[PDB]
Amino acid sequence: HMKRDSRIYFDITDDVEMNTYNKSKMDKRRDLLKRGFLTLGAQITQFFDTTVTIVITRRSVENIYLLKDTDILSRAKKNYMKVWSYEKAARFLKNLDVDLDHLSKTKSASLAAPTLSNLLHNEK
Repeated sequence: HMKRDSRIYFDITDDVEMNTYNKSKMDKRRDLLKRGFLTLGAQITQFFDTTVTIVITRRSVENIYLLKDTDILSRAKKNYMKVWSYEKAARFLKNLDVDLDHLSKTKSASLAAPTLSNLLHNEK
């Protein structure tokens, strides 16, 4: 049970470069977050506009001040919407006792991207 009329927009723009497969995986995480919120009674908007209350983004929140005024993240801060990273969004869901792994048919650890850090752990 979430706030009455939460309207969540998922930012579609990235500010990091990544390979095709890693991009696909980020989209899977996005979709998983989406079912999570749908389950809490959120409305997931297709467009960004002034009726949006929460924006969920893969971009640098700390560096929003450096973006153009027309950027949805700028407009979101200006309108006092919450701006969350995927990680913070996931924390929020967990805090409301949503079990993300119960939402998918596939493994939710399958959405981790551990390769490089595993090669570093092994090298060390």
